[PDB]
Amino acid sequence: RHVQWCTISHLEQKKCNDLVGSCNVPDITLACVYRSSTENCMAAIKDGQADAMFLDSGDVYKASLDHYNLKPIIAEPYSLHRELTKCLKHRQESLGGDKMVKGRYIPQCDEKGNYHPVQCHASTGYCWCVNANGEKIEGTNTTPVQTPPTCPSQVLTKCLKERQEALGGIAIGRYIPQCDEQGNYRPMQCHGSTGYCWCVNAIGEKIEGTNTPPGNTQPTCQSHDWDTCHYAVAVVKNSSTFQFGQLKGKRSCHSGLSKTDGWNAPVNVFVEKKLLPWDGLAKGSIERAVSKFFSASCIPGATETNLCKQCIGEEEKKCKSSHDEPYYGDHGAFRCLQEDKGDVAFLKNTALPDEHSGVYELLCPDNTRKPLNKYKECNLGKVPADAVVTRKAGDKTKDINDFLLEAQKKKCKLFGSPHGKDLMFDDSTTHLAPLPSEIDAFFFLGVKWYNAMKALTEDVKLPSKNKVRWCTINKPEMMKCKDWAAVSGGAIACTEASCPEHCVKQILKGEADAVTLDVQYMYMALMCGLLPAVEEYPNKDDFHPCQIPGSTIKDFGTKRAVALVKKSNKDIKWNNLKGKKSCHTHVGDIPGWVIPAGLISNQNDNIDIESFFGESCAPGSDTNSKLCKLCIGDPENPSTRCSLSDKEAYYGNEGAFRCLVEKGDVAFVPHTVVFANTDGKNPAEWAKDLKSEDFEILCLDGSRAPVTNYRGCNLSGLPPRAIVTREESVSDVVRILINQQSLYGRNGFEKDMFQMFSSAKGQNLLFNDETQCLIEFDRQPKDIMEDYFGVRYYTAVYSASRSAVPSELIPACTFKHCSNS
Ligand SMILES: NC1=N[C@H]2[C@H](COC(=O)NS(=O)(=O)O)N=C(N)N3C[C@@H](OS(=O)(=O)O)C(O)(O)[C@]23N1
Repeated sequence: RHVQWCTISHLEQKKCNDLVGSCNVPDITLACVYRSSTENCMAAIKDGQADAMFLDSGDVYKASLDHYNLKPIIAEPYSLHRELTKCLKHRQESLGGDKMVKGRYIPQCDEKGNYHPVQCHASTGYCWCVNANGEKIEGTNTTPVQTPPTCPSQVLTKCLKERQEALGGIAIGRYIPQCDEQGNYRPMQCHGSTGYCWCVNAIGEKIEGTNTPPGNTQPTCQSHDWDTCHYAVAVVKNSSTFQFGQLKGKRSCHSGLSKTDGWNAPVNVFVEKKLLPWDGLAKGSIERAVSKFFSASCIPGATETNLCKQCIGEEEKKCKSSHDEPYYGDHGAFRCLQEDKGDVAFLKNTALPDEHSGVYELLCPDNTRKPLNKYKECNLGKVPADAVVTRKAGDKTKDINDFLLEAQKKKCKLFGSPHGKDLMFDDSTTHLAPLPSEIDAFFFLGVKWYNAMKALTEDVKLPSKNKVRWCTINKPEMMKCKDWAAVSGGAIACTEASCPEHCVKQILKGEADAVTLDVQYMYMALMCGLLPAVEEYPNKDDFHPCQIPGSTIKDFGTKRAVALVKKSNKDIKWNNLKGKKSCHTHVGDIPGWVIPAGLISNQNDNIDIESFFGESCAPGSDTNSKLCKLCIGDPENPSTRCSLSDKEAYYGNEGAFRCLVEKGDVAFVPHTVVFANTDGKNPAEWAKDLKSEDFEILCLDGSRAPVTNYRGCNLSGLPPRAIVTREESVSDVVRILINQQSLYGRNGFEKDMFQMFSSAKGQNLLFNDETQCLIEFDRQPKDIMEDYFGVRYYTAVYSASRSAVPSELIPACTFKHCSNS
């Protein structure tokens, strides 16, 4: 196994070559491939000449476009503010679940708010070991008949870990970090031998401008600093006296044309302050307008002559996006100011001097100047993290992650070098961790910074707030949507994707505006930040909420999952279904499987619904399991048993009701199946005048109820299907869809020209054909999960937690960003 690292300079290739010698990662060999600039390396990676490089967030965006097709895979974790610990968050969630779902696991936290390494489930007496995230170490479960397991201690905090490491087995003459009672870093740190002191934030990163030799006054250190985003700054010497608003005509040093801190951040502010006569691409290129602003500059990678005049690279190296240009990058631009080739340098806080005292200070955009350690209040914006990138195909992602994880374990010299600063990686880097597997540049940079860097390259025509771009998941849907657009007078347009999750992505990225989602995609949509705009109202018995919008809705008409038993079976209650014989409509059904499997899992320590029951029928399971024993294949015997077809006599709503009456004690079905198959409503012989007053439903409190009281004695009601959009577009989509409904709904004034809720092109296109109308979602002041799902369903299926991961998109779309206001 090989990893080929692309380097951009002779200096960086030197450091990479040293790593090949010094860093011994078994199973994976590093090699180094030289190219002359950042862009030549991007192309080398695209072409397979190399596998990975580290990119500034501005280059991350550039590499993500079709020219190069690279994606970020590894970056340093950062933090925006202090958060609740995980254990305390989990406690709060589960205590907010549905109290009628009895016997749920409530985590046990310790005096620092972490998980006790032994976790227990009160109602079952089972204990197990957990990791720091509170996730069960599988195979450590012990039963109440046994003593609690012996679980290893939790991993130490960063500060306590690095303290114990530094001590080895007192470490004389070396820094030993000082930790607070919570095990985080004390704000002030001192070197126990040199006498120097400085400030750190809560995770131990140094605050620049605070390093203090002994005998001097130290700057005040802020406590509880969890904002570890990097900030773009403008740095100047204290011997000059201009302010930010007087930058016109000065000499400037920039980290580089493609860097977010050297280009995007300052240009963004130059434009917001109208220091720059530029606003759109009709006014020329931004680089040209900047060329008219400064007199001479060093901006590596530029083409305008004055914007390279101040660089000092020899011959073809001059003004190259490469360390062979001595003024390239953050520490290059600072050097350019130091040697007085510029009056101001544009870089980021992590490249500022460590020492408090000296000739440098910060130029604030509000036309004041402030000390180096005040960058959080004197900056040109937070900027995104930087990242290691590879091909979008990801053929080398695992080898790159393995190598860097193991090199970091062995403490290889990744993050400094005698040959120079910021070679291969930023010298300020401390750890590189893998990014979510579905991350791309949009989700890594965040919509705000992504749009901001797009905005400097093209005129981004924002689509109209009076048009809803509907996202379709198959060709018949697209055709029905084009017919809607033709009568809509421009209010409706169409986009095409392959599945609902890709529609969610398009809505997030501003390529579409709305889509109808089945219940099973809503957790993912709500977790990514979309909101229900309107919902499908399916109650055929009441059209009043559809006639007069805004009206009160007595019953929304959604199905309610119930547990169905015969009145003859007086001994069975909810609390004793273990080992009984159960009938499921099929594996994957929500009212007959997901809702029951969720409740069994929450009350029995995730013990399989397979093992929970005795002999059952659940079409879709493997034919050899105890979930197919009750399954009667086909009356016309063929290889049709436990099958996902009407071949299986026990498949579906009515089929599970068969399995109950024939050979079973309980069936999980919607509340409608019994009424559709009793009172002689089904002609078949087995339901021969079978009486609705011959069955009951099981309540979760151990009681029972006649099947007519499904409203207050159900496993869980389902939520309606929902039309979701971005938070800011809810009001638009509601207004447009309600107007369309008055024209083309079931009582539409123009229903002869188009019908929203049916079609000849197929079934349930865009909306479900049984929809009565779309009802605006009345947002309540509670968690959106509880608001949309209802507490019962949220608890039953997701444990009332925001931490389930039904889709691998969720970790990408919830990734946190470094954006401004
Ligand atoms: N904000 C809000 N509006 C409701 C409508 C449906 O309204 C009924 O279901 N009507 S009703 O007559 O049957 O109550 N949409 C939802 N997805 N919800 C979930 C339900 O959760 S519930 O609280 O478990 O019903 C709800 O809260 O109603 C509701 N939450």
